[PDB]
Parts: sequence; C-alpha cells; structure tokens
Amino acid sequence: DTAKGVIPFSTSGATWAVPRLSEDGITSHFLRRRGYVTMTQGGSRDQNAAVRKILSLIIAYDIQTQACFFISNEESMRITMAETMGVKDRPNARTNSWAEVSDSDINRGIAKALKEGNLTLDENQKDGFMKLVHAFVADILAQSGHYKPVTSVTYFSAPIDMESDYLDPFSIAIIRDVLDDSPFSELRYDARAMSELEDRDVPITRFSRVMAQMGNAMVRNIMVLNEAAQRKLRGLAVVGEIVHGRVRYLNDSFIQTLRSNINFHLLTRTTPERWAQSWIQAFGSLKGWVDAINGIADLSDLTPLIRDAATSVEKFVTFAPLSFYQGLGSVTQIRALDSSTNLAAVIVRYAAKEINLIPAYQSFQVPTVDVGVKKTAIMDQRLSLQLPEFSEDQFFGMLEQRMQNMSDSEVAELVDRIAKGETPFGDVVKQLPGTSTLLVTNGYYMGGLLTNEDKIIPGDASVPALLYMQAASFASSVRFPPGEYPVFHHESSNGDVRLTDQVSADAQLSHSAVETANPLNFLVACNVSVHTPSIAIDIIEPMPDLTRRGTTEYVHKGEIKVAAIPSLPPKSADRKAQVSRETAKFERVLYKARKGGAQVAAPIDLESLFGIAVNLAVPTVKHVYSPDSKTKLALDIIKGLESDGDKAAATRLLMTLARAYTGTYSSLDEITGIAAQPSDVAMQEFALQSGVQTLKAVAKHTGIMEVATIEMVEEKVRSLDDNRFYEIAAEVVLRALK
Amino acid sequence: RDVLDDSPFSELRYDARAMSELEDRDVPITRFSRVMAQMGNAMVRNIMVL
Repeated sequence: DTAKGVIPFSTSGATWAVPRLSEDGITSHFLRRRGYVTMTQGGSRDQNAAVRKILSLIIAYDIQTQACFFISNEESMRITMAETMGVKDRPNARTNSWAEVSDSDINRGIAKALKEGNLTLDENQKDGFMKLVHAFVADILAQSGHYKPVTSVTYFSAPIDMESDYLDPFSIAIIRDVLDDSPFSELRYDARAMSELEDRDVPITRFSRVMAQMGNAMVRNIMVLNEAAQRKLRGLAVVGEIVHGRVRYLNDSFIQTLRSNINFHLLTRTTPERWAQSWIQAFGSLKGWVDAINGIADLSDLTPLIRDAATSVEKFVTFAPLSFYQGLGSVTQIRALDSSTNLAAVIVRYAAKEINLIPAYQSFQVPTVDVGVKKTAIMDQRLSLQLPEFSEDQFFGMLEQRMQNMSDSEVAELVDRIAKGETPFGDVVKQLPGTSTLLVTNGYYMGGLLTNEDKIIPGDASVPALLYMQAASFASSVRFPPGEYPVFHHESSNGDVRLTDQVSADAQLSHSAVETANPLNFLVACNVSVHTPSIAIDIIEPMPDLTRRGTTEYVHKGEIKVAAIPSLPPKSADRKAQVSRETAKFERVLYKARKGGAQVAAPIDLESLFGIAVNLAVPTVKHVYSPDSKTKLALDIIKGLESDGDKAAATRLLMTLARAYTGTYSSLDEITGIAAQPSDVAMQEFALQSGVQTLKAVAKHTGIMEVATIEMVEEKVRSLDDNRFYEIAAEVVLRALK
Repeated sequence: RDVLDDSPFSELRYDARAMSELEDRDVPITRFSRVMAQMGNAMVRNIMVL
C-alpha cells in the first residue's frame, strides 16, 4: 500500500534478511561456524597470490588500509628492502642481481621497519599487516625477481565474523562486496620501472621508490573503495527514511522487498548513524539533505544510488520466508486428545550434517621454539576414530506420542509449569514464545541455531530468529506501519484453519484469515506442516585438510591434537599388580558388577589400538551438531519422559543410546580383567563396560568429544534396569563374535 | 642386521630443486645448511621407521 505518501499494510509473508549462504570456506555465519581458514606462506609466486587474494577478503580495512599507507611511505619500504638484503637504507647502497631472497629474509625486513616505523599496532593489526606486506613484497620480488622461496609453510588465520549481525547483514554485505575489488587482490605493475630493478647492479633507493608509487596507487585505490562503499551506504540511509516517510513517488523492486523486511524496518526506524555518516560529506548532515527533498517535493534523479546499494545487498543477503525460508524446519503440529480445534505441541526439527567418524594419522613432531604452538608432520592415516552414531529420529518419535496423549488441560499445565522456569525436558520443550502452546525444537541444542533476541515480536516474550522467520515465511502479505512492528496476514482457504485460545492477545482469527504481529501464531493453528526439512545445514572443510600432508609441515594451536597415550608396563602380570590398586596410572575399565558385585579393574591398551609407536594426530572437527550437544539432547528427552511418566518410552530411548555408546569399541587380554570368574554374564557385562570405557579413554587422549558427556551416560546406564544391562550386553557379545 | 641394510646412510635421496640453488653461484652458506638439515630431518624419520 502506497496511496499518497506512506501507510500501513500487512504482507502475510514478510521477510527477514539472512546471510546468503555460501560454501566459500572463508566465513562463519550464526548457523554455520568456521574455526580456521587454512593458509600458506611461500612455496611459489602463484601460491602466494592465491593467498594474497583470500587475505584480500579476510583482513578488514583498517588493517588493510593501514598497510597501504605503510607501503606508500618510501622511507619505511627502503628499510624493509635494505634489511631484506644485507645492506644499509641509504641513498648509496647497492644490491646484486644474484642475491636470492627467502621469505625468512623478507619478514625480518618488514619487522625491522615496523619497529623503527614508530606506528602503534594492536597484536591483531601487527599480525594481519605483516601478512599483507609480506605477500606484497614476495610478489614485487618475484616480478623483480629475487624471490626464491626456501619452502612452503602453512599457517591458519581465522574467517570473517558474521556470528553476530543477525539484525544487520546489510552493512556487512556492502563492505564485503567492496573488498572484492581491493588493492591487495591484484597488483598492477609498471613494466618500465620493473626493468630498472631486473638490471644489475641496482641501488636500494630504486627499489623503495617503485614500491612507494605502487603503494601510493593502492592508497588512491582505497580512497575510491572507501568512496564507493560510502556511496552505497548513502543509498541505504535514503531507503530509510523514504520507508518511514520523512522524505518524498517510488515503489522500486528493491525498496519494496525492504519495506516488508522486519530487519531493515527495525534498523532504520530512527535513522542509523553508521549509514547517515556518509551524507556528512555530500550535504551534511542527513537532516540537511532530508530538508532538501521536502522543499523539492513541494540534486534529484535518485534511482541509481538505490540500484548501487542493491547489487551488493542482493549478492550477499537472501530475504527469507518469515516465501523461503519455510525451513529448514520439519514442522509437524500435534493436537491434544481434545482433537479439535486446538493443538498442544508444535515440533520443529532443524537438520544438518554431523560427522560420524574422524581420521587419525601417525605423526612426528618437529622442533620450534614457542610454547606457543607445535609443528607436526602428519604422515599416514592409521585409524578412523568412531563416535556414538545414534539416530535422533526415534527420540522425537516417543516424544510425539507423548504430546498426542496429552489432554488439553494437561498441556496448558505443563506450559505454566515451564513458564515458571521448570524445564522438565531441558531446552527441547519450551513455551512457544508468546503463544499458550509449547514447541519441541531440535535446535536450541545445535549450532545455537535458536537463541533468543528480544526485539522482533511485540510485547515481553523474547523470540528466536529462525522461528520468527520460518513462521513469517508462511504469510501471504505484510503491513508496514512507520514506527511499529510488522503486522502479518495469512489467507489460505478454507477449513484448514482453527479458531483457538492459544494465540497471543493481538491476533485476529477467522477460518482462513489470521492477522498478528507475531508470526509463530501461524502454527496456532493454520494447517501448516512440512514433512522433511528444506535445506540441510552444511559445513565446508569441517576438518582442517591434511591432504597436502606428504609435502608440507603443519603449525597448530588446537586444530590438531597429538596423542599423549600412557604406555602400559610390559609385564605378564606387573600390569595386574597396578590395575587392581584403584588409584594407578594408565587408562582402565572400572565398573562394579551389577551382578553383586565386587569391583572390576581391567587395563585399556591404547598402544595396541592406535599402533605400536604412534602418536595419533587427530584433527579437531568444527561440528554443527556435536556429539556432546546431541547426547545432551537425548539425555534431556529421556529425563523429561522419565517424568511426566513414560517408563516404557524413556527406558527404551536410554537403551538405544546405550547400545550406540557401548557398541563402537566392543570388543577391542584374558588374565588381566579382575575380579571375575568364567560367568557367562559377568563376562558379557565386561563387554558393555569396556566398550564405553575404552571409547571414554579414546575420547580422553584425542579430543573427539568431552569425557564429561560419556560419564553423563555411563551413569544413566548404571541406573538402567538390571534385566536390560544384560539384554544389550548379549547384543554386544553376539555382534563381537562375528 | 637386516634392518641396517635399509639404513639412511646407504643411499642418500636428494631434492633436485634445492640442489640447483647450491650449484648456483654465489651462494650464501645459510642455503647449504638448510638443505642438509632437511636431508637429515628425513634420515631421522627414516630411522624412526627402521
């Protein structure tokens, strides 16, 4: 709606802007995290140019631009060259044409000119800056060329942080576009000058000079980017407040998709300084310009600024169903025993790829002096370490049933019970935010998909983003009042709509019309369900790629872990002498037979599992859904079924869960396991208990998962029925024999 | 005595690229240690394998 100025409406499908999902392996968004971007120094001129590009996009302006002013300053560059080659930074100082420069030489040169440079840098600046100026000098001095890299070295720098900025991915998108065309991506050379450098016997003065002018052009290059960025922002701070109507007849294709964008609308309400900054140069301030096009409506042709902004915003920001995205969310509604016309639970299952198993490689360790880091030389894959491997399907299965057999009043009780802070199921089941039904999500528990930001819905209930969005994406049109929340409308005929008491106070409701400022209401109770979820959440390079590994050495803080296995004493029975002690010094199985009931103690020999003289190097997986936050799901579902009482269900899930934890390392030295006798169970009990306790000891010495969460289970499995212990233990000796 | 047959001192495996840097004149001595170091560093692994 756009009669004669601006006025309210309510698109039933409003859209919030999310980050356009990339597979680029250089960023981390709030649903997808990236630990480390893998990187490289030296090797060859081309390898350094691949990196110089990725560095072009990772490191932010203030570090990048700072480096360009460093390069533009001759007196600084004279010193980095003068020191790179063994000579003084003086007008009469000569370097040869046969001199070959290792990257080692460049860096200690740059370092020396930072040091005398007398400019103050953060630890972060100093690090990013040293990598740009290195990648620039190793390209000049390849073109020169005196570069002759002694080797390739791999470091890991960290990705672009879009972990916050749920609310504003627009200024992130602008900046990130403009970085593509950044002065560090491709260096433009002067061939005439470069010939002077190829020449022997060159004075060092001729080297600084040409690098200076190259920099001096990069500085201009940036002044142009810092302009074409602030031109785009100018355009965004024009869309608001034409959208709120402090300025005046345009319903552009862009402006339209942003008038029904909850994100934009909030950010723009009172005008954002970050975007109004850009008008201080042109007119200044924004209010000076705003008065201009309100004198005019009573320095025009405004439609390219908006178009400029768009191409950027568009290529980095997809707008979402409160349309797409109608996932990634398995929405299955479930109604009380009082079938119609009101429901109890709304299940929302976000899925993503996990990793079932992790490869492990024999490594040796290479000296450096830092503690600090370690260099390691990963050689051969020699195992693949196993995880739990339990399907999250069945757990929500027993939970569906439970919520169906929930009567109408039973439910509204559990809700109040929960709304008072009680959390019977953990964060699996919560109050549906601002509605009187409850929801049953996966993703409070995974990737932190759901976390609650509290301005989106009117009123007092804070609400997770990817619901508000997945719900609003089921809305047919969307009304946009200046200075208020978006009001949504859903119109889908005819009978597939319920008239219910559960919806928040603001909601109008008929059969096939729903009109509320709180989208989740469209699950109370419009017939809205999605069998399987739209978009599985993906990780590119979840593990650091040791695919190069025959040819390069690696440097890692935490991203690779090396195994500090304790070695057993080699002795028929000197093992047995320390195993029983119940306080000695290599990993063991330590259970207390539930068949009454002496203490068992058996040594765990990681030696013979991992290989004989081998220090497993094991990558750390940056998971989306981590064994620890999954197992911690199941256990919270089991606990919450344990009351309100479904012993039948709860005790079946705990069984499933158990089978998975004990299965993997069972079975993998008779006379050693003590105390025991040739019982047929006491023995098949060992089979369970070593199967978890060796998985535990493996997860201790290789950072696969927290030991914490294995003991969390071990405990819930001691408390498992004595009759069941031995059903699963039969199952595990029968699997083991084959 | 078997394992000694396949010992790192019996036949030395060279890196041709690095060795060209050495053939070059006029070489700094630093370029000589380095390449010998890595040759050794491989002999050390060679032994860890024996």
